[PDB]
Amino acid sequence: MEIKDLKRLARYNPEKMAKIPVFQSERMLYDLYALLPGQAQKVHVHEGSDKVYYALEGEVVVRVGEEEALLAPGMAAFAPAGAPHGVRNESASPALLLVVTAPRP
Amino acid sequence: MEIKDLKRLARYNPEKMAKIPVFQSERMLYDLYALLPGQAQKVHVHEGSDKVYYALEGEVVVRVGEEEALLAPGMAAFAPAGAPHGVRNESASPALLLVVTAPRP
Ligand code: NA
Ligand code: NA
Repeated sequence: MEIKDLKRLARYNPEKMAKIPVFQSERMLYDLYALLPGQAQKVHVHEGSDKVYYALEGEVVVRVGEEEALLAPGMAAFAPAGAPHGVRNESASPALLLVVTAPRP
Repeated sequence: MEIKDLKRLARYNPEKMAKIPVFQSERMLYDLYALLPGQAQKVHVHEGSDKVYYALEGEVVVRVGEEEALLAPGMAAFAPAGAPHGVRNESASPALLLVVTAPRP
């Protein structure tokens, strides 16, 4: 079986938000998003995929549709297919998210 | 948007493993599994769904195919469609897992 210690996979990118693939199949993307202060995933729309952001470390501002939320460790936000969504690190510390997208875009 | 504090949703069941739905759509099941010592998710096979177990608290023994692993906090294991899989709490403390299944069985 495929098994990973997500703590070990964590890494950052000074140029832009790091997208770290953990597992992948046509059925889903299981990734880690590592955001340094000021970094973000630009707002976008997935025609037929749902996405869920879960905060592992730090805090980020998640945008889904016409609403925004402060996602702190232990919190998860759902972005249904068709809804514009994104995430921004507006804090002064790094943030790490477990992000699942299904099916694979 | 749907947003939840998973820490608040956590709960246990003395009769059997608790399955706590967080978010759900035809595209995926996003659940929390709460296992008291001795509890487990019986081994089974999903014809067309992949599943990923992520340990939030405690440790569990995950079985996928002909292999078993000790999943400690921060570790994730992938169970591809068609593979017999299950999870058992063989420790002396409770365990909490974030479990994603896609698509919804
Ligand atoms: Na991988
Ligand atoms: Na819910």
